[PDB]
Amino acid sequence: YSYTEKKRIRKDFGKRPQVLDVPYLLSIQLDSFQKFIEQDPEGQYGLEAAFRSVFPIQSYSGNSELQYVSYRLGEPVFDVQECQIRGVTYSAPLRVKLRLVIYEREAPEGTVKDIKEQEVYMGEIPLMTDNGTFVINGTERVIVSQLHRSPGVFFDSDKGKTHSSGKVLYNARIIPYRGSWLDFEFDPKDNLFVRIDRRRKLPATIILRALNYTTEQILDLFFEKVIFEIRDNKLQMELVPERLRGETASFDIEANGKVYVEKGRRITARHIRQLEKDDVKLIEVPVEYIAGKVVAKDYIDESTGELICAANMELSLDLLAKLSQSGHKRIETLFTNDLDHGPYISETLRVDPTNDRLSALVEIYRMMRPGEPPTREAAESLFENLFFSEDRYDLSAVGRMKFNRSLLREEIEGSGILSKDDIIDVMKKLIDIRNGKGEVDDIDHLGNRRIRSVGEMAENQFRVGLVRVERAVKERLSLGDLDTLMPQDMINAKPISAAVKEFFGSSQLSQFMDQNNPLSEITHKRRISALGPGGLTRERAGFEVRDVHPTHYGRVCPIETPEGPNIGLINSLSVYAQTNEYGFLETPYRKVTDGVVTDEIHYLSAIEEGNYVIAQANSNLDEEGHFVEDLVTCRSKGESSLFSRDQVDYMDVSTQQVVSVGASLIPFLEHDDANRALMGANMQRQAVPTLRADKPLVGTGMERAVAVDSGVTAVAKRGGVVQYVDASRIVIKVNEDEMYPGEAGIDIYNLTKYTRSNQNTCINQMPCVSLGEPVERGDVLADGPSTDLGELALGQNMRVAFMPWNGYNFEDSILVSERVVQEDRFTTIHIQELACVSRDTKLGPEEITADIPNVGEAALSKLDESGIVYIGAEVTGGDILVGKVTPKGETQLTPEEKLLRAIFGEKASDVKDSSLRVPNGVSGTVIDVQVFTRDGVEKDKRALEIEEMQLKQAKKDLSEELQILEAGLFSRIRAVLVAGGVEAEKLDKLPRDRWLELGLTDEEKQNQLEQLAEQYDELKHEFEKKLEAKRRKITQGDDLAPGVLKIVKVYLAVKRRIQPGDKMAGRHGNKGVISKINPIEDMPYDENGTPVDIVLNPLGVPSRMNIGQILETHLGMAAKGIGDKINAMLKQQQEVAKLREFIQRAYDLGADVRQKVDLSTFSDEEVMRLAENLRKGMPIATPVFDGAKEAEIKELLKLGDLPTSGQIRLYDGRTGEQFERPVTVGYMYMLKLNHLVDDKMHARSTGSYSLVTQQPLGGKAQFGGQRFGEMEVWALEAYGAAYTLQEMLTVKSDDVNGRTKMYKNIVDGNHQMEPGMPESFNVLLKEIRSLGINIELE
Amino acid sequence: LGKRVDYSGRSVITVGPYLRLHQCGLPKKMALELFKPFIYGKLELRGLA
Amino acid sequence: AAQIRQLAGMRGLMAKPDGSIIETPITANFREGLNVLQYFISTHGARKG
Amino acid sequence: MIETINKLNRISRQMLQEMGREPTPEELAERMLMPEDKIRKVLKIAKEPISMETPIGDDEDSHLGDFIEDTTLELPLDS
Repeated sequence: YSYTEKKRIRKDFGKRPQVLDVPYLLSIQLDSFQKFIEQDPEGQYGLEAAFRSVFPIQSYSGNSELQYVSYRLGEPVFDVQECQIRGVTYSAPLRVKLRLVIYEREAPEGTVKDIKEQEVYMGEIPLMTDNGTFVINGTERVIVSQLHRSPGVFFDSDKGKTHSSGKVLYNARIIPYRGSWLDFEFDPKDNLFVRIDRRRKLPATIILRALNYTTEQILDLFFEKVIFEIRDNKLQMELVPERLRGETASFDIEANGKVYVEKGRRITARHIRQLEKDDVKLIEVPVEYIAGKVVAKDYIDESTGELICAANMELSLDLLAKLSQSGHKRIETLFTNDLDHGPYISETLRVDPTNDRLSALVEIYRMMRPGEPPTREAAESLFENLFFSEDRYDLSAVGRMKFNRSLLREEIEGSGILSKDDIIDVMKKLIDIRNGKGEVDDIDHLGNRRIRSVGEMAENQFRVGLVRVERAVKERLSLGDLDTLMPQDMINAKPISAAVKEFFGSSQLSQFMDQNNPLSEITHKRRISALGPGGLTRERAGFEVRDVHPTHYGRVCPIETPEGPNIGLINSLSVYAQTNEYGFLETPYRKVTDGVVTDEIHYLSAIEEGNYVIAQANSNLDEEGHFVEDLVTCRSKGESSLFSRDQVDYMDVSTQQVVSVGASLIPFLEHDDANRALMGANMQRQAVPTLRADKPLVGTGMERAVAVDSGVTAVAKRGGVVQYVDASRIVIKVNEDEMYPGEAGIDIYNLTKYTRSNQNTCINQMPCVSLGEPVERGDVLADGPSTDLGELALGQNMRVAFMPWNGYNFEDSILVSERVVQEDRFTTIHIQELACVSRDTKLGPEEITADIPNVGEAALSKLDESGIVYIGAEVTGGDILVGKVTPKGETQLTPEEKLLRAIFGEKASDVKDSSLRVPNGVSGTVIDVQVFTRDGVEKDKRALEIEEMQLKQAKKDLSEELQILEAGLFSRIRAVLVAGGVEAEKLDKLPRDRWLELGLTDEEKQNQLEQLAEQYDELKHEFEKKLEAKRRKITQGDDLAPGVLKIVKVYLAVKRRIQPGDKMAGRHGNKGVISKINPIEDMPYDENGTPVDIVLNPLGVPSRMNIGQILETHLGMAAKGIGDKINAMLKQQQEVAKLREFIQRAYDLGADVRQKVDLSTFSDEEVMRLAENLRKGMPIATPVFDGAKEAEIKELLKLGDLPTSGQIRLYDGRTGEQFERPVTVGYMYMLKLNHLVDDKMHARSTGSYSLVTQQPLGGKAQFGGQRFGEMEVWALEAYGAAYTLQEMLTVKSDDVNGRTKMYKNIVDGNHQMEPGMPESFNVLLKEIRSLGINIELE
Repeated sequence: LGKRVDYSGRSVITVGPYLRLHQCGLPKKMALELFKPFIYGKLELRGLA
Repeated sequence: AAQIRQLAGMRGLMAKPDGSIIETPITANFREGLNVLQYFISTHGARKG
Repeated sequence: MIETINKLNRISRQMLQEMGREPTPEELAERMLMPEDKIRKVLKIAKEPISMETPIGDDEDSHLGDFIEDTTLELPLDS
């Protein structure tokens, strides 16, 4: 136990004790990144894998050689805050020391001629922070892990609808990391056509004759040989026992002297057993028996003649007579069957286009690259660089591991190049899987879908960048002049950085990570998508990738997935499933030894799970490890059935195995439908916090780890005692056990203030700990934007009543009270960005001044002489935030405005009112004004004062940091001085500046004092170094886009309340819109008098099957009753020792609580703070499938002075009369969404049209109206409305000379329909006229 | 066929239960910005602007 | 009636991804709670729908 | 100007290889023996304009062209 648990003890309802705790919730991101970036030369993984698969390289004919030895990634030149506000990619230069040696011409092996061992910068790979985020171009991006096709072999079975009358096709493909797709697709005639990279079909013998094997070799290497004999010109057969099995008797099958079978006899197992027992030596066969069994030998005339019969020749009676005339007695024929070993390769060999090796190889060149007639060497080189080249094919012993595990092999290590026996192995497995023997995998199996994480896909992108720079260096190195050719200029930084910046920020995997909640960050980092290159698309997918498999138990969660078009493509990772060394997903399990389970951790992959039995953690478990109920249900081989005790070997470790981290936060999933849980977790990802993060009342137990594992909170790297806590920083004093001699014993946490996220909301690391309390290792110091005391504060908790009130909760809508905004409970900070950009056109550069025409002085009253608002200016929607006018060209005026300029003194000069104003409806203040400028441009007084404010911040904060660090170091020095000796006058009364030179007698404590003195000298050096870095970072020339004078950024921060129209949802998918902010006098209330805050719709319960929200509501009412009992016993201030019995009675009501915590071992002050935190409700945890049954919830209601029925007889607010039915009322803990009404309400009226088709735009930031789509056109025409449709497509949006006439008609009051020629129908007319088609009107 | 159009306001749906069957709600801000030619014509025809 | 029969009583039949029906239906109901195996058999047909 | 901007790109690649940081226009201007305003002028005209069918959104439903402001503006004022 720790100290942060004692405040708000989270009581759990876990009936099974957990063995393994919550692992790191940034597994597939951060562990893959540290596998990618660290110095691991022995493992050949990450950056080292690509660096050893590309390098070493050489020149032509042995003249030069470029080697890779001593790479080192440099220091990152920026930190997270300046690259967030500036828009620069958070990266470090990768200075790899490339060693270019030159071969000696006369020597057979060139050792040393010119050692070019120069450090060469090769690309800027992005750096992942401790949170697990990539700050690319200012936006905090997270690249999702790709659910691609696993490398190696994959056998697929069709679902019909390709060939009628049955005859299903078991096709098989070969998947590399990159290159070609070796496919083996069958035919209705069963010819197994080989397809390469989705081209046309080709016979299989085309690729089999290119390995220099002849036709008899490939015939013998696929099937057994049935040796027929001709004994003294009589037909016999030396029969092997493996051939004649499970067939019919075409002739009288007998022995050499004993009759065993007749003609037309069904050969059962009895005939086979009698033959194998008595005699199988020589069986005589008729002449028509071999006619049908095709010969597999190239039998020629033995004396001098040529091939009388080749391989795969259709034998006949005269052909058998010719074979008896010339040949040998031993005849090796192809074994022909229908269900064991069919003659399918003979059917490939009946239709082969070419037979020779050359023509064959060429037969390929035409299928791969058609139209070009190749030579021998060109086709050979294309075959080598398409199938057997390391530059175009790589598996790296993981795809080879899948290739060996799926083809019944045993080797784990294999080279990335496919072997000549690998094609033989996959074709033998193809014949076996077409003959029925063996099992076939499917697309939905998780052993066939691997995790392409951030590190692996970044390794692949750096690999293809290495192929591009290899194509550069192969033509750069072989052109001489190798004396002035040090390898810096030879390795161009353009394609590598272009690739690693096109993948980071512009690929389909890279997207905007929603930083509104820590839950959204950790469910977007643990998000397994299947888009981009390699994976599927949202429009080209079926039901197989979306519907889950029984192998998805614990690895890929079926809940957290978006409700859009790609409903199953973007999956997510569970809490306990991590990535493997190969890359597959593993679920940890506890080993069972014949009914005896242990508490160790055994991870199990998806393929190795298919031959085992998996028991769930919901079974009855005792305290030493057995099965209580003697009969449990388990999973086996992808199914589910009942099992015994001793047959089980693997046991699940915890009850939250199958759910995501965004889904484990959902309480009462055992009482929840899977329909509402998916979109409920989706909008819990889209949930947005409030001003004050209230305590989460109903919990799950995952809340105590998601904050510490998210990284947005102040994490305890070293534990100790709180020394000084500010609103922007926390200084904790590290204790002696976690103290390092090379440090100062002080870990200051620079808390991030109100910065902008990627969803226009606030991020504020509020300090939550008090002054003077111990915080141990791994605990919380400052809660983030949506956390509270290390617990995930997604929203707020309040009274919710499942009852109808005047039809306001009609179709699952929210009816709020006044107290959600009167107490400011649901108000929300929203930090946006509005970069007033001053680009430089031809008609003068854009100045930022204050004198703006055509505006009043009250609009410019909150501006300085530079036009920028002061810090803290409460601006309103419509005012000007930055006065940024442009010098416009002298546009030709209308003569009426020329007369107006001649009459009055209105002289509109080249200054133009183009200042970016506040968008209308958005109120709020300003929190920061970031100003950036180009080099060579002077600064005004506002940019100078903002640079001075930033310099004063970086001076004063670092000076206070150095002051408290000096205080902690001198406190350590004083502790050493009082540990060695004691001097109350010489040490304490003397000032602290003369403490480095003062020393005691020579001891190890004196050596530690000298170590702290030289550490303080290094601190004085690095403070000057950091001040120089801040001087060269703050007022440096900000590298922006060219042709820009200066870019100023503002941050509007609005206290966005819960307006009518906002989106608000609970924890069970019960979403809704704010119908009306109802006054609290109209809201219903209980007999105690507490007015309810939320009026929820009970109509959406039985259709959507979410009864778990009612269980959550009853448990929340019980927890709130306990909280009101605690608040009633606290405001009287009677005693403390009754609370130590009452809350302890409230912590044990189930069958067996997972934590048997006692309040007798706590202090008076800790119990007082625990009760003070328990005043705002009771933190109560419930597992997702080990939750509380309604009996314990009824006991919780009985302990909180509440009826057992759960529904309290309520009193109405509008009429005052009590209802005839008791009303279910309690706590739902609903959350504020990201689909707020100021982000949803967006209209448009004649502003900022387009240029292509003269169309209104779309989007609120672009200020464009909603699309009147074609279905709305068909419905409006189904009404028969002609005049509205003639406006909605011709004179409201289309005709530029029509909408202006309509506007002038409506302004002058004439509401007359004036149609005309549409200005986008003539767009189509001139488009098809330019296309080459004549068209005109009548 | 399916084109963007002016005077089209994207907004969420809320519950008005105190209205008739032919009556709906409308925000005063969205009706203020949405009905701008009607607002200007009614302000010029009344003499208030 | 099917929603109430699956809410209060046990679940009738789910949907396997190959088109068949799971031979072990959900014995428990929503008020009693669904096991982690039983929630998986339910979410099979739920994600299919 | 194509030849001078190709020489400027080669000098910028050389300074990237020699420094590691992003190339400022000052070092390229002093190595190009040209004034800095001409360097920023030929840097402004950097590359082909973004075509109209690039997926600037999250999906393939809204390409470019639905975000361009009108040069021949018809405001409520101007109409």
